[PDB]
Amino acid sequence: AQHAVILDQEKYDRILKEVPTYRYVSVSVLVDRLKIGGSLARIALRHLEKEGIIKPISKHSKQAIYTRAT
Amino acid sequence: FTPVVLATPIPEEVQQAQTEIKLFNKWSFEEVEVKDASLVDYVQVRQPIFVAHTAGRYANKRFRKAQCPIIERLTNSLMMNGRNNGKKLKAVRIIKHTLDIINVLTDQNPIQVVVDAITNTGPREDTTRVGGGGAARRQAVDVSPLRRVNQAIALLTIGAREAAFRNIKTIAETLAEELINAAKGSSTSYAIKKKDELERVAKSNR
Amino acid sequence: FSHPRRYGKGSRQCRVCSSHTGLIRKYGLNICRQCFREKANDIGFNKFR
Amino acid sequence: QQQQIIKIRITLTSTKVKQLENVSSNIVKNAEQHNLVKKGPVRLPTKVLKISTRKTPNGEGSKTWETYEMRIHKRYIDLEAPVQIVKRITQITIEPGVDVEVVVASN
Amino acid sequence: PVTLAKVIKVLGRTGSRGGVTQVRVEFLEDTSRTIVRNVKGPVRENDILVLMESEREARRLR
Amino acid sequence: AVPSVQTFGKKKSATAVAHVKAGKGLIKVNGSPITLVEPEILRFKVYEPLLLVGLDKFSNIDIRVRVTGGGHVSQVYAIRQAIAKGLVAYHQKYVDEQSKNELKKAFTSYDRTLLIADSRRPEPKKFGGKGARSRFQKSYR
RNA sequence: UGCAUGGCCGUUCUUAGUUGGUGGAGUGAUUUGUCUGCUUAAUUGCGAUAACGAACGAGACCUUAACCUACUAAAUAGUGGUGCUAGCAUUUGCUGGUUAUCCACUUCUUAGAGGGACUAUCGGUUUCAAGCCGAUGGAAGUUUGAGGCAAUAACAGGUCUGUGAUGCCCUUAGACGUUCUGGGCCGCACGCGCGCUACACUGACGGAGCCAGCGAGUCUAACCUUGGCCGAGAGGUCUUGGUAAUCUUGUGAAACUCCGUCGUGCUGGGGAUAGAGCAUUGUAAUUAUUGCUCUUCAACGAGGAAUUCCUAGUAAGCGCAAGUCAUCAGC
Ligand SMILES: [Zn+2]
Repeated sequence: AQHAVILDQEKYDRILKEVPTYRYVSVSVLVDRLKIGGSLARIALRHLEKEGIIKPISKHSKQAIYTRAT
Repeated sequence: FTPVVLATPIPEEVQQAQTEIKLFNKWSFEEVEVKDASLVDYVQVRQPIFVAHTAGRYANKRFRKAQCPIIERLTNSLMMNGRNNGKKLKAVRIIKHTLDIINVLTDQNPIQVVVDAITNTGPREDTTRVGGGGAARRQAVDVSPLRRVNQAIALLTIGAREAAFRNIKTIAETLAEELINAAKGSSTSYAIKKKDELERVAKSNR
Repeated sequence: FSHPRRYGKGSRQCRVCSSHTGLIRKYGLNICRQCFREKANDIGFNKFR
Repeated sequence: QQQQIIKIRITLTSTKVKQLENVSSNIVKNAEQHNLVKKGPVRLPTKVLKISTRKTPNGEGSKTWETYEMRIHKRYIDLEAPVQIVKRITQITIEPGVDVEVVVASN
Repeated sequence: PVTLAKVIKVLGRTGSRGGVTQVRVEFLEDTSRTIVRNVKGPVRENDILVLMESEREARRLR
Repeated sequence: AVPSVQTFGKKKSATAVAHVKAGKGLIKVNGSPITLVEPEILRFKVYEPLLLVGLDKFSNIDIRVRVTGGGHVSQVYAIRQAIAKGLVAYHQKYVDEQSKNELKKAFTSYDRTLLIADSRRPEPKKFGGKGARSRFQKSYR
């Protein structure tokens, strides 16, 4: 699979649209469905968390699990 | 809920969890029914536990393993393949994350999903190698309930481990995927594919 | 007719038999492993477990 | 001068438990008979000297090992006594294979 | 269609390597009927087996 | 003086010496609360003594534990039972027996089996292998 | 010269095996006892029974490990108030210094006597025998876990390179005695055995958390080393404790635990090969003793035919001490 290295406006807009639709949100989910970097994916999750778009269930150093904000 | 104030402050969530014994203070053992009557005595759900980490001497007698909490048996089966031997704390943590993921994806008690996965993946018939002076054939034979539970757990944990090997997906995610697929009886699961393969080969050597 | 003999196997020899090989130094014994098993119980080293 | 009460540590060391207990018991009993202030026989942890050798004197055979042990049992008794009584107690209790050291406590 | 059967008696071990146990089982739906079956792994009295064929019987140990 | 019991526990080489008193209600470890147990999962295994029995009995007792020896997971399990023996040894002396049996009943009927030392000690390594049972690899050819 | 031998050790075998008294059978060598069956870890027992009753071996024993608010005592072990004193906080507190300023205990620790387990008690299943299986108590119910010791015998097993244990032979001043210098035992087209490190995401890397047990250690010798100071590090250096339950050492071991950093690519996995430099031990480091710094960054993407070890605190992962040791561990 191709994986993003630079953020990119079209990918940013897709993150904002698609990530709230997902029932389960994690680093892997972003990588698979959004051809994104693993470490872009960690930055994205921290941003979306700060904006209140996603809710954290469990924060571990190796695994962060988020849900959509219902 | 009558919060008790002690000289050392206990979080309310922990005080609430004292009244009812839930797995990881989140998931109840109540309402967890084993759909297969033949596995009821071999799948331990009736004694609840806060964490999947007992130091129980289940190996010292033949069937005392049946009385080991089913989630603990799953935990113990994760900590294999050499480099992971003895790392029970890591395995317990993986299970915590797996149950969190299952909850989010199914909206069902994830303990129930684990039970349903185990009942569905247990092979009913298997082949044994019987040989009579040189030549060996396969003979179809029935599988004991304790063996069904043991094979189910093994197939699930092997499938999840192979799926996680040299993949971006974590072992917690691949195990959750494997359990959900197994609970639904999906032919995508490694465990279901292998069960059906074994039963098909048994039927062919009857 | 002589050279350094301050350390090494050339310095240390067995009390009994004058062999350099297989010495036991532990607790200042200086008895070769073979000779130790001969004179083990005499010294006071007895087997138990 | 003789009547000056001195604080003294008697240290007993032996490989043989029976002799060492007999000597220790005799010192305690003699201290009682003379109404001396005694801190009783403190049993120190037994030192196990362990030597592990190869059984064989040569290269041959299965790699079998022998473990020899020498056990050293150590005890001490603290007494407050005049010099004359101490000399008497030590002389009476000389049993072969029990080593007896006497230390005068100077702070 | 699968038939459930309860283990009423462990008969003994069979097969050249001793990995199979012969058991007598009663059917849960008809307690008048009993058959002999080969079970693979460890088994006890009162265990339940799933039978994919109900009519077949394991040849008795001599 | 105030009532005192000097209970202990153990798993493997861990030896968690508890002290229970007629107190306000502190449940201490080394010199720190129960939330100071860095084994994140094994928080709940040193919780169980005071969870599955009754809160109310833990509102008038100063429990504090001094853990030495052993290893991280043996520390958890040593403390645990030194707590769960502490209240039972307290309730032995200065509480009714019919109450004190309901401590032991609620504990032992959970599949806790606190017991005392889980008697499993290490089987010695003996020569000819890296383990006790395991042997060095044999060659043949 | 181990195929002339002693001693020792390995193996057959740590398997369960071995022998005689009296009786029986047989002219006799010899045989039965010492067995069809069931049972046991066991020639362990039941039982069958021309045998009966015994012995060695097994077992018992001995050492060790798990229980004993019960005894025996202890600053070279440890606790609780007090003497004392520091901070947080007012509520007395809560958390620590001061190891004999001190008192009292001996639960934890030590080791000395004794106790405790005998398959106890109950329910099944069999020659209702030995036993076995289930359940409940109990510290423990797999010979309670582990060893040590280990019969009759044997082998042309190994060792004359452990020995002032040793026969014979050879050699004995230009020595095959001994000692000094240097080299060699390591030498590399290759075949085999035991291993260490790996192939990564259950992972590497960085910060933080932070817990063992068995050890060993110098008086006329340079031993284990704390603390301070210098150093990127290896180390250096000034003092001190310890002949040791006291000091080193709570051997603040490693995996692991948390929060970070990477993102599936031979990649930040892997650390071979190789260059330069700086220390340490030593009379001597070149054919790098070893350590440290930077640089170089190989094969290897889970291993063919084969084949080893293993049933509970066990396998496997993980490091530590000891032995050797001036220095050097993948053992
Ligand atoms: Zn010698």
